[PDB]
Amino acid sequence: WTATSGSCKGRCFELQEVGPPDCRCDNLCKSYSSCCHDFDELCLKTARGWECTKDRCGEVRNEENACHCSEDCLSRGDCCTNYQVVCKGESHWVDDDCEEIKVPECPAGFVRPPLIIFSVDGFRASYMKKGSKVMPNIEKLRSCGTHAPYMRPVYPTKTFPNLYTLATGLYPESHGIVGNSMYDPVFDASFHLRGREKFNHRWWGGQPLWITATKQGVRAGTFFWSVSIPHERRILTILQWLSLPDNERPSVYAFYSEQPDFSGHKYGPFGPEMTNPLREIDKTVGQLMDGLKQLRLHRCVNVIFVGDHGMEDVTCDRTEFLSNYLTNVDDITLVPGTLGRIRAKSINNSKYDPKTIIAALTCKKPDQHFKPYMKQHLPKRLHYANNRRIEDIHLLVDRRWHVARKPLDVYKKCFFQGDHGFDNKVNSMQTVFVGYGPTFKYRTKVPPFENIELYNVMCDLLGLKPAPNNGTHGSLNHLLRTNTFRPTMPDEVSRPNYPGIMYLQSEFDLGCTCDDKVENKLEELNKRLHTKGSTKERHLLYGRPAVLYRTSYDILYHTDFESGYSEIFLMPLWTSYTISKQAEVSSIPEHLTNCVRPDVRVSPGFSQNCLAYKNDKQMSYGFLFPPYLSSSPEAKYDAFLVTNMVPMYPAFKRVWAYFQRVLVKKYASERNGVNVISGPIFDYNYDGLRDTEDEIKQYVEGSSIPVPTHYYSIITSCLDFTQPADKCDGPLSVSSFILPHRPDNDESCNSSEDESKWVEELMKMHTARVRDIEHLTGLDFYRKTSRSYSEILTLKTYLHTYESEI
Ligand SMILES: *[C@@H]1O[C@H](CO)[C@@H](O[C@@H]2O[C@H](CO)[C@@H](O[C@@H]3O[C@H](CO[C@H]4O[C@H](CO)[C@@H](O)[C@H](O[C@H]5O[C@H](CO)[C@@H](O)[C@H](O)[C@@H]5O[C@H]5O[C@H](CO)[C@@H](O)[C@H](O)[C@@H]5O)[C@@H]4O)[C@@H](O)[C@H](O[C@H]4O[C@H](CO)[C@@H](O)[C@H](O)[C@@H]4O[C@H]4O[C@H](CO)[C@@H](O)[C@H](O)[C@@H]4O)[C@@H]3O)[C@H](O)[C@H]2NC(C)=O)[C@H](O)[C@H]1NC(C)=O
Ligand SMILES: [Ca+2]
Ligand SMILES: [Cl-]
Ligand SMILES: [K+]
Ligand code: NA
Ligand code: NA
Ligand code: NA
Ligand SMILES: [Zn+2]
Repeated sequence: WTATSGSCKGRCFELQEVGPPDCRCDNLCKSYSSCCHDFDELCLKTARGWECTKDRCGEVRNEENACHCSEDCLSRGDCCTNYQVVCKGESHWVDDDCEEIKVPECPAGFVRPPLIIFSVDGFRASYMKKGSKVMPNIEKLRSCGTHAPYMRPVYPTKTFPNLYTLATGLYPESHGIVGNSMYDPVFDASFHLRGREKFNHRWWGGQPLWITATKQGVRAGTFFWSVSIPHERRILTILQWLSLPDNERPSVYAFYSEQPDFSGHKYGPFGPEMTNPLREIDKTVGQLMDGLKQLRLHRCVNVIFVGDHGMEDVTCDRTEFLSNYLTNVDDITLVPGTLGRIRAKSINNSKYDPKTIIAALTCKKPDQHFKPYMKQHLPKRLHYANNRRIEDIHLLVDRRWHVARKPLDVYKKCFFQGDHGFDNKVNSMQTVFVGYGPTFKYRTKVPPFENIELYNVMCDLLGLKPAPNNGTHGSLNHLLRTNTFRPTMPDEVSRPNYPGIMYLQSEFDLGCTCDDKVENKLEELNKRLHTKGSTKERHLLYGRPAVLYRTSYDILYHTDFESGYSEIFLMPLWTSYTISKQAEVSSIPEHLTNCVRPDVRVSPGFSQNCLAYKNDKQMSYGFLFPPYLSSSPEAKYDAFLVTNMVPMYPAFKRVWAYFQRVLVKKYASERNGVNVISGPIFDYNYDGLRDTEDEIKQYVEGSSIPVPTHYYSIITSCLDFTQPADKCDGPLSVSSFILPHRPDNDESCNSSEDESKWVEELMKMHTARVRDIEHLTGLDFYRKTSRSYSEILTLKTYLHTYESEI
């Protein structure tokens, strides 16, 4: 109940909300159907419009007006934003040359530069260039401030998951807003765009920026605006808040625009009807900057112009229907559209089986425009699995397409020409970032980055300590003039052992054989030096990775590679090697085809054994340092050590072998040498974090050899490719992947063909950031370079996307 019989007199857009049955006057009251009777009359005045005119200059205050042009309005803080231009001969902010803002130039009583977040829905990265003629204010923010060519949203590329990621620094799987529509099975409750349940606090996890601010004594303007409040009124309210006394005035503010997303759905991303929404947005920015200028705040406030996601061309005809694949269509519930999430319609139906649903949806039609996954098999870069609200069965939908259950859904519920929600590496989904103000850099372009990074920077701008989040704090220090965050590298938790020769060949009963009993102090002194680490500077270019958890492991040196070998998991945590541009691929000799050799440095008890592989009819093995890339026939024997061996399904061996035989040499050729670090990953609970030993769900049959869920590789070289990878004086370049370790290649519909036709496509899909690998392995890479640590954090957050240029 709301007894709407109180009054909003003096309370218009009050900052502290009042609990019922007192009526509300806050900027969200409309949405709860709870405003005081006089809310519209008092708080939503429109009389005379939004702009001063020559005749209004000097006028007598008439409180009925939407904004004012009287002499007192500056002190009242409620002039129309164009007051000083019309009545005082000032220029519009957009007409003034830009001038570096080296320090905040704030009125007395401002304790810190305010932050204003200007968020625009559906603002596709390419609008900055393509719409530049009609967005002069935005273009000025962009060229004078700090900007990225694009900012990567999170998956799914929907509005609420992205706005709440902006606010929290968390992946949707952690913050809990995993789509625009959701079912939570613990609550037995549904979340929808339309309705009331979405305001229940239990949906919203983590700690959004306005709560972070408040808890640390920094006052926040309310972030949320009712759809019916006109943009001009939103701006005037923020400007009025900025005129409050010091003890009452917020330091952080947000504006939200429903455009261009609203018209983009209707007309598609580049429909001719899209020019006007882009003009109108620019005009709103203009009003803000003019109003800031009037208040002497245009060189004091930090302004962020940021989108939530882009917009793609999508029409009714481009829909895949599950009724064309499944006979059992009415026993499922589908969350439809630019992604698919499937669960059983009834938890009482015992005949429901996810495995037969997946099979019925896998590679069934020539150019099928969606791909089914169990959520734990989705590309790890999406970080989209660790939440009970995300259904076990997921469909990744091709850009430009929708998926739906039955045709009746699409014609009984063409309208739209645009939509979003696709894979967050898709170019059309990319959105914008511009920072302008004293704390941002001047005329500076920065590389694209992910929106999970912004929360940390917004905390930096306000002097706040960020709640724990998925940003890598420091990785965006290069956007900032001051207020950088200077982290220290994590401390190593486990120091390695350096074992020497401690076991005789006959102490090993592993069931392994090798044709290697073929026999010199010239080369005997040489091989001892290699085993002591004489070549380690060539193969370990950035220092050994640090182990950030408690475990027992050994460093093993070889001519061609160095490894950190886990006595607990019985395989390397990492293997590091360098392949120069000049290196040559050899084959595995015939006499060595099935060779596995005990490692005399590592006890039989801490070794894999070949018999388990023989007995395990499903599981085979591969090597982390590949025999193909051995530097010499003698060095090749090191590659067959039992300590270089890892469990691999034969289906996966196809992938791994092509990567090691073909692609590594190819990258060395193209990149002028590469350094490779490869290893296993164990994430059986799909939380994106390293499993402890007691979390492992699968072993090589009859043994304690744990089966990885994924294999990673990190491929590093010189950004200036005129220098070889092993002699690089400047910035690095990296690409990585986290390949799913799967017993079939069902994911790749063309896998019956030669590996040159499908393997690279699979690897591109499973591209990753080094940071993703860090979370998954508890390792910390790039510990010894000549680069600044912030630069290295930026490198670690880099994602190679394989999309063409924006
Ligand atoms: C991205 O960044 C985020 C933030 O840093 C990382 O997420 C953190 O990861 C931690 C490790 O997984 C996790 O720590 C756990 O917290 C438990 C208490 O957490 C509550 O309080 C915090 C603090 O306010 C709060 O944030 C949590 O909120 C979560 O849950 C609520 C309600 O469900 C949601 O509204 C909210 O959205 C959020 O959900 C997300 O996280 C949970 C897990 O907490 C997931 O289940 C969800 O799907 C969703 O993703 C909580 O309200 C604490 O109890 C845990 O401790 C248990 O486990 C440890 C293991 O070391 C053990 O030592 C303890 O004894 C304890 O075990 C006992 O309980 C077990 C489970 O019941 C049981 O099996 C045992 O037998 C024991 O009895 C643990 O410390 C931290 O909470 C989250 N934080 C957030 C915000 O998600 C994330 O990992 C980063 N991602 C990547 C890839 O890097
Ligand atoms: Ca895990
Ligand atoms: Cl959704
Ligand atoms: K086998
Ligand atoms: Na053998
Ligand atoms: Na032998
Ligand atoms: Na296949
Ligand atoms: Zn939209």
